[PDB]
Amino acid sequence: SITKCSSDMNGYCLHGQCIYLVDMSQNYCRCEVGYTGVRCEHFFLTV
Amino acid sequence: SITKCSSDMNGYCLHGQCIYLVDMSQNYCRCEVGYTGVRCEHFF
Amino acid sequence: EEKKVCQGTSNKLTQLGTFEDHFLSLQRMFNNCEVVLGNLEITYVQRNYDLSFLKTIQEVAGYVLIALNTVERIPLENLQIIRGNMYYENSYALAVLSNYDANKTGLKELPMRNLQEILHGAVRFSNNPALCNVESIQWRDIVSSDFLSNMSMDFQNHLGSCQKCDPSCPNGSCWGAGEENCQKLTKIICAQQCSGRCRGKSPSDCCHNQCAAGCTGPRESDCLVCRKFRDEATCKDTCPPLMLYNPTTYQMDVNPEGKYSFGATCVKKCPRNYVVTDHGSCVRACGADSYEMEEDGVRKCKKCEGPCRKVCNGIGIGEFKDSLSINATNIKHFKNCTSISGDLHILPVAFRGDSFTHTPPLDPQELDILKTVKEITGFLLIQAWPENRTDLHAFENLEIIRGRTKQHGQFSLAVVSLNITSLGLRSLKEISDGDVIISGNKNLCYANTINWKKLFGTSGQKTKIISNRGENSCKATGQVCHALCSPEGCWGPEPRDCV
Amino acid sequence: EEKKVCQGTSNKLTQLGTFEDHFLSLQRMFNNCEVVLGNLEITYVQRNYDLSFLKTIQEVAGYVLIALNTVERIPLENLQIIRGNMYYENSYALAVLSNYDANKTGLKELPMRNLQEILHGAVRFSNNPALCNVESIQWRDIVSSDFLSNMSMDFQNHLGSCQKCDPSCPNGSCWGAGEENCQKLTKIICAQQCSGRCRGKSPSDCCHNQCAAGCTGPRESDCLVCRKFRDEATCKDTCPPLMLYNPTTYQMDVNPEGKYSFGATCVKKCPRNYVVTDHGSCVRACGADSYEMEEDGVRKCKKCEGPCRKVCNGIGIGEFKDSLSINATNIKHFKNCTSISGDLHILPVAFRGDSFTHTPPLDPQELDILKTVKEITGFLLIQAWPENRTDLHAFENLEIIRGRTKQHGQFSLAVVSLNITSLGLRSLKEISDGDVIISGNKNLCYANTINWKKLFGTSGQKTKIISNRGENSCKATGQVCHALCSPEGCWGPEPRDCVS
Ligand SMILES: *[C@@H]1O[C@H](CO)[C@@H](O[C@@H]2O[C@H](CO)[C@@H](O[C@@H]3O[C@H](CO)[C@@H](O)[C@H](O[C@H]4O[C@H](CO)[C@@H](O)[C@H](O)[C@@H]4O)[C@@H]3O)[C@H](O)[C@H]2NC(C)=O)[C@H](O)[C@H]1NC(C)=O
Ligand SMILES: *[C@@H]1O[C@H](CO)[C@@H](O[C@@H]2O[C@H](CO)[C@@H](O[C@@H]3O[C@H](CO)[C@@H](O)[C@H](O[C@H]4O[C@H](CO)[C@@H](O)[C@H](O)[C@@H]4O)[C@@H]3O)[C@H](O)[C@H]2NC(C)=O)[C@H](O)[C@H]1NC(C)=O
Ligand SMILES: *[C@@H]1O[C@H](CO)[C@@H](O[C@@H]2O[C@H](CO)[C@@H](O)[C@H](O)[C@H]2NC(C)=O)[C@H](O)[C@H]1NC(C)=O
Ligand SMILES: *[C@@H]1O[C@H](CO)[C@@H](O)[C@H](O)[C@H]1NC(C)=O
Ligand SMILES: *[C@@H]1O[C@H](CO)[C@@H](O)[C@H](O)[C@H]1NC(C)=O
Ligand SMILES: *[C@@H]1O[C@H](CO)[C@@H](O)[C@H](O)[C@H]1NC(C)=O
Ligand SMILES: *[C@@H]1O[C@H](CO)[C@@H](O)[C@H](O)[C@H]1NC(C)=O
Repeated sequence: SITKCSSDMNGYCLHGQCIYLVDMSQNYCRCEVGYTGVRCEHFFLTV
Repeated sequence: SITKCSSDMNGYCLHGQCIYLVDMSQNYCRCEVGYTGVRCEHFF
Repeated sequence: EEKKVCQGTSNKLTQLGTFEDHFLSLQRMFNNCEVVLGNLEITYVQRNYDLSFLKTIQEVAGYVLIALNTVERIPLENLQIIRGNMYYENSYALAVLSNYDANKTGLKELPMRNLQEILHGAVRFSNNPALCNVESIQWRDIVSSDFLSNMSMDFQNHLGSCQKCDPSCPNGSCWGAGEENCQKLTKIICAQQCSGRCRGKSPSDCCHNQCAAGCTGPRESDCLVCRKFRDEATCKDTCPPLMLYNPTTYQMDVNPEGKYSFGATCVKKCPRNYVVTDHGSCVRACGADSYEMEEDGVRKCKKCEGPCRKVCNGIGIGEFKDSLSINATNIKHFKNCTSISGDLHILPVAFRGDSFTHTPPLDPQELDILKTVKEITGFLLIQAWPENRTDLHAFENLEIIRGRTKQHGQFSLAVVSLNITSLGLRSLKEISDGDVIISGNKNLCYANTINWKKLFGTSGQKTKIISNRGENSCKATGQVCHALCSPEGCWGPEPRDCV
Repeated sequence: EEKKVCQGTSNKLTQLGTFEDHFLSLQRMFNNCEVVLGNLEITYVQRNYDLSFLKTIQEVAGYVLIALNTVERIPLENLQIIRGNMYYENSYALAVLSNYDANKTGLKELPMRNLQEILHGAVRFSNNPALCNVESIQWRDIVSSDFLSNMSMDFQNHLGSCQKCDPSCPNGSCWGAGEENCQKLTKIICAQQCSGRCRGKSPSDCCHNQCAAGCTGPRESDCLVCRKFRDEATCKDTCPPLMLYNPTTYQMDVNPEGKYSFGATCVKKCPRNYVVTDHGSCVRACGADSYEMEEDGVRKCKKCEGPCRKVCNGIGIGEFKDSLSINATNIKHFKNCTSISGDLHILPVAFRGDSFTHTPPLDPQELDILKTVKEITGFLLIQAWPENRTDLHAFENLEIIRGRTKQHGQFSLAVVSLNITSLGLRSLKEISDGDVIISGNKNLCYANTINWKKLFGTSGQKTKIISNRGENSCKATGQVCHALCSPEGCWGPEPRDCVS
């Protein structure tokens, strides 16, 4: 389902790791814990 | 048909003759020529 | 192919001149009108006078008054709905009263075949001997369930002159002779499932809840008449507003396909001679505490700020709903008023008092209260004036008369039977609509010098200036326009009165 | 009382840490949520994870993205309406995509037996082998007739554990096994005389034009859900106006039922920090000639006498709709701004540069441009800052943050993860609404000397000033407020830094 992105997309995710979804055939991210957003751009802020 | 307006109706019409309507049970003012209005108070 | 509209009247049982004058007034008022914004008042029409122009009337926003007519036939054949925005006697939307001749002849026919809906108000039929064929009518179908209590009606036919209602009509009910006058039922014979009016007895016949009189079809655009507002084809509750609150932007968006309010209709642009308000209303008179202005090519009707110190209503309206003239009691309420939303009447009663209304005579000094008036929404009628005062000084700052209301629906300025020497309206720059009458002022000069074409606004505004002081007597005495004054004419002897 | 509410999520198919982290955040977002202001995204939920908390969701204002779940049952049993105020992939308000396992087995039950209306957008179903009974749904009744062309649905189940619809179900349509899962029809089954939703086949069954999913009666108070504005217990096309014109009076008359427009609600009053218009709506900014100033403690909008002072739009709206951060490209559009109409974002990507948006690296000098900013109508988010600088120098003249918009719907000031020593916000005097969070600034030292409560204007405002440099460390290194100013704290080590 999820496969390693190509290296050319190294900096796309800002706080996480690029992931490649075969069905969608588009790139997304696995965000480091604490971050969110399509590109993991935002520190998730808590109470 | 017209019946006479009352004495109480003495000063009601400004430029006309007061006539009482039985059917409407109220007072109306037949306006003198050249005048008009509720009381015949308006010039034509 | 838009419907034609008329202002309506409010004269009630006033007769305007003789039978002839009155009939002619009625005529030009309701000529070809299909929907009347105000009331429909048919009175004193005499036998042999043709009322066929009434056939074109389709709906009346206010009330319909038919009183003191001797004519045989009143052909309101296509009047569908009477809304009842106003009442005759605070309790009626339709009042037919004493349509009988002294000979006991009178109103015989009243074929209101399509009158199917009265939204508000009750009905009164009283003293109509010659009338028949109207006895056989059920109003629960026509009048609203809330008002059947007030509705009062009595029927009496002297000589049974009228014929039988055609059988095809249900329960022998019809306004006239043939099948054409059969009473159409659109409510009482409706299946329990119909929310409102229905074309027929079946459930498939029900009409959309927005329909008013009936419907040719199931959907809301099939309504014969709309109960609230008609936006082009379709009936609705309210006109779409011109702006809307975007629930996700938290800002205001312009709504294309938002429309103003004109009568019971919605339109993109206000009819000519009408103005739009900021709250969506489209209106001819700026009754609101706001005053009219042309902004961005349209009249704004904007609030009483800046030039407007204050706004006030004219005589016979609201605070002065039943006053005959500017009088000692009410004149104080014109203080600081910079705009009149209506008419101004100044009659002899004002000066000689009226005990019937507990109104003392008017102190002439108080007329100076009106020095702040600059605009009159209606007409200015001056039929009395203090003898000593030379000119209409009280209106030296009057700039405009809108002419929306015209005495008898015609005149907008009327200076009659005064002892003045000069008008003195040295601020009057515009008479938007209506004629001008100035007569009976035996000492008045200068009135014929004015170039009235420069003050008019509409096509056929004419001028009746007669029986004043002659242009030759004034020259002999030396009362003439100032030498500096020239083609413009003058409002008075003085240069300040120059034009 | 009133509807519980959650913010929603716009992550699409991005995964938030591990499957466990992801699931947790999801639950934290939608536990006891009734209305979703944004988008309802259910992704990567694994087998046997309990999703019962979704049962309380009744309406989603944005889109619903159910994707990449191996869990068997997603119980959105009370979801009544999807408004589609925002679309997934430019066309869909409901996208169910690729909910299957490597073994080919995944999402099987999706019993949205109350989903009866989708205001805007189309629908997309793809790659759900385990799914049961959804193909039997007639979406003509649910989806608007303007988006039927755009719908793209295909159901292919070979796992085939699915049951047949209860015979009671009409036209063989059902969301599940029992009769209660038979589809409710409330639009296509209506009498010719219903403009809107209907309760049944007869003409008396029509609903008020403002009902969205259906109704239990003919009035506007009987709506299952409101189509536009919720006013107390009623659905309304427009919020009742403050003043209604009077024909007899010829003058404006106040309306007791009149209310103000705020979001999808009609309220008795606007929040203090929102702009109240003359016509009676609560707004975030002034439009066209109108400019912002408060007449009597309430922000009012009044037309500029002349050409209005320049408006500087905030990152995330206007020409900066999809800008992640003030950066090298956009900063020159903030040159002499005295007020930001919106929000400000400063992220590390700004100083690195981003090839994906074609953004070169921001020269830190450029940030001095922000020293003219005295006000921010929304929020302020700082997740990066020139590493060589020791305080937020560019905001030394910032005075007000109004918090009309708020980060994650909660924070009006968020400074995190900086190598600075002091905030340095000497001129900051009011934070009208929204919470405050300073954490992760390992070297910051003075932030807890201030009394943040003085700055707050709205009830509920609270702080999270944690996990910076510890106070013991700061005191030991000589980093406490100056001696001259010893009462109310300080924004730095210097005398000027101190409060009042
Ligand atoms: C001068 O200005 C004053 C004040 O503006 C003005 O006095 C007003 O007179 C009218 C009547 O001429 C009054 O209006 C009346 O109000 C009563 C209150 O209930 C109504 O009942 C009256 O209705 C009449 O007609 C009904 C139908 O037959 C009857 O049932 C009823 O008995 C009445 O006859 C009517 O509307 C008004 O209250 C006063 N005052 C004010 C402040 O309006 C005066 O008329 C003006 N002109 C002169 C020459 O005085
Ligand atoms: C640095 O600031 C700059 C400028 O403020 C900013 O550049 C912006 O990048 C975004 C994304 O690359 C651009 O937004 C695009 O605009 C084009 C114009 O037609 C659209 O076609 C694009 O559509 C995408 O997103 C849509 C969502 O509405 C989708 O429907 C569609 O499928 C596409 O995915 C997209 O909206 C924007 O034009 C520039 N701004 C300018 C004017 O240069 C940059 O993003 C900032 N740096 C960072 C870190 O983001
Ligand atoms: C009422 O309207 C009718 C029709 O518009 C008027 O009759 C027309 O009069 C104009 C000139 O005034 C002519 O051009 C037309 O030829 C007339 N109609 C027809 C059928 O030819 C009538 O004049 C109006 N009534 C009043 C009060 O003037
Ligand atoms: C007229 O109708 C009103 C309500 O429409 C009612 O309250 C009032 O009593 C009625 N008046 C008469 C005289 O019947
Ligand atoms: C959800 O909220 C309820 C009620 O406030 C609380 O008891 C429960 O612990 C919460 N569940 C989770 C895991 O957030
Ligand atoms: C910060 O200071 C260090 C000192 O080593 C220097 O190397 C670096 O270039 C400086 N960075 C900036 C942006 O000034
Ligand atoms: C911040 O701190 C120092 C300043 O002493 C700076 O040189 C360094 O690059 C920064 N470190 C981090 C972790 O940001």
